[PDB]
Amino acid sequence: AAQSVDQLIKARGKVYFGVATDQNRLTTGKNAAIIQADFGMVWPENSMKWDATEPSQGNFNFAGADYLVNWAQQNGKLIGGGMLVWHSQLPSWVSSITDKNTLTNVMKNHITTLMTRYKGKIRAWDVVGEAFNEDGSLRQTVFLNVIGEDYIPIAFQTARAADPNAKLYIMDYNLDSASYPKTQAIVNRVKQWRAAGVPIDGIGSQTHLSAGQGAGVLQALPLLASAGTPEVSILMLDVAGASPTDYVNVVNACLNVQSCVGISVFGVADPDSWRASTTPLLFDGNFNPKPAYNAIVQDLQQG
Amino acid sequence: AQSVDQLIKARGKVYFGVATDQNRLTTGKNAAIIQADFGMVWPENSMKWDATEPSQGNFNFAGADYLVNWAQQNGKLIGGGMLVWHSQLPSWVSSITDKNTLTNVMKNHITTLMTRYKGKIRAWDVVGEAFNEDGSLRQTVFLNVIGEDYIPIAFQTARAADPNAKLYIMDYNLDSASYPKTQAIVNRVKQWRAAGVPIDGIGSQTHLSAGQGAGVLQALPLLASAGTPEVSILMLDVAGASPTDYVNVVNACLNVQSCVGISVFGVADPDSWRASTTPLLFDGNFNPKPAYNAIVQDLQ
Ligand SMILES: O=[N+]([O-])c1ccc2[nH]nnc2c1
Ligand SMILES: O=[N+]([O-])c1ccc2[nH]nnc2c1
Repeated sequence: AAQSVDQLIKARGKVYFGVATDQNRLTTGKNAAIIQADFGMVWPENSMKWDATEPSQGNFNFAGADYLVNWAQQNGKLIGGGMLVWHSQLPSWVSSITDKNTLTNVMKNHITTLMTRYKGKIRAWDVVGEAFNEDGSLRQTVFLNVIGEDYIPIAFQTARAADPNAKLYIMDYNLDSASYPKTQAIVNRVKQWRAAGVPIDGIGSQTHLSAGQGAGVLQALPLLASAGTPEVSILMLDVAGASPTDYVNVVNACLNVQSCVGISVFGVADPDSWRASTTPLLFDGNFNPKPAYNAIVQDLQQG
Repeated sequence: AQSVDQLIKARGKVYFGVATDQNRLTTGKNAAIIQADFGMVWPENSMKWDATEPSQGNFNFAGADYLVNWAQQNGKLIGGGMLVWHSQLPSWVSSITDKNTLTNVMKNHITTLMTRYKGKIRAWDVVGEAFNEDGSLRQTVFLNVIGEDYIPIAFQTARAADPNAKLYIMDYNLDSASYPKTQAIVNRVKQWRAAGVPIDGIGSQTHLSAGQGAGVLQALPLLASAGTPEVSILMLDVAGASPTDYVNVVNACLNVQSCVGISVFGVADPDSWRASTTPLLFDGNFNPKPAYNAIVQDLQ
């Protein structure tokens, strides 16, 4: 009884506990069974990234994304998408563009095409990811360099037009400490963009922790919430060593922040992690729930 | 771990290979183990029809391109497939009822895939899983609509597109010499080749339950009696992964002159299509399992 973290988190008033996946996870291991039972939202591990979806200008690849969207619909799961504008996994045809009008239109087309395809089916998009340097200045990607800092407002405005139903998020990593310049900076810039009417509905904190860093998220998450977005989230969570303590502290940070809609982990089982040697996830290599999973369950159960 | 690929090459074979794809290469320890221990890679999913031509004339090559490029960069041989198969088949194909229309759809798919990687692919599986367990031909959309001759056409079309690729009809349940399916594919391939159909190979999609490794020692020589220049063991996995089934498996290949190699159907057990049986050669912690160490000792 009372072993789904998603079901338990919803009972506490949150939207979901989610997980990244894709077609070949769904067809292998025990991923599909675990997601069916335990998780309420799925995100494309890779199939919606720019290198996967638009490998040459205007030529899109949607087989993988479609597979995930369909599976999520068939299994009654919410679906997230992203990242629409991101410097990593970004084809060389984009990064070679030097003309402002041409990159603006290429960016807008990428956004619009993905969001239109899935219009009305996607809870939330990560519209812009990893836009910040560690010092809090904006990262000098092709977007910044060629379009300028208006590429962020343009990306969100384009997204809202493409699918007004989706929650639109900015996401970044190393927003885990409240004193860190990057944390402070994304709040200040998101406040300013929202004051200019940019439709930033959420800040997503891509939470990749080392052992003992869970505690600090209890202060960093409320600070992100202070930017005034309707939502914030913990995304792509993983924790080197998968201490119960670190995991429960992240969880509780979300519970404590009224605008935090949920938490997503960056895969199901350790061996399928990008950092497997750190065993950073909630299920082991035999697909058994780990102590951290059980400690989340106890944390979320109610009297 | 000592490399089963290098050891099998030392025994005169071409390769010991493995199925993989982009997201395996960027997670777990898969890239490192493939680099060290395997000499050929196959696309787990990225060259299947559903992945590559999800609507008519709309091709998706990013995933396949990634694999091909990784293989080149790391000095690995590459295989492709499956070009004609009833599983992971878009409904736009299976809904076709006209003979010419489907013949042309089948040809265009084959040609477009094989032409993009021309010269890079050691071997294609042109046809897979074409047989019923009783040895008759599986009543797929291609047999129902185009007829028997779909198999000859598929092989023929494959040769024109890349004359340097080894062409392999493939099937499963070819694991026992006494099984009707095994004798059946041998007879048909003999006749197709007599008529000049360019079938260079038969591959044995070898999905075994416990204890079935022993029978491969007679089934593979029977497959090789069809007279193809090559045969292979493909997509190998064995429920329970005991050393007996797999060594016994390593040795069927070694005993059959025309067998070019063996490929396993993934690296580590949790990434198997069947994982609770812990049936591959590396465990959920990416350790080499007793069956990997037994293969190494057998090949030394
Ligand atoms: O929470 N996630 O693990 C996760 C994974 C991939 C994504 N792409 N866009 N948002 C994403 C979220
Ligand atoms: O040996 N293989 O594991 C393997 C995997 C996928 C394939 N597709 N076509 N032939 C294939 C062989």
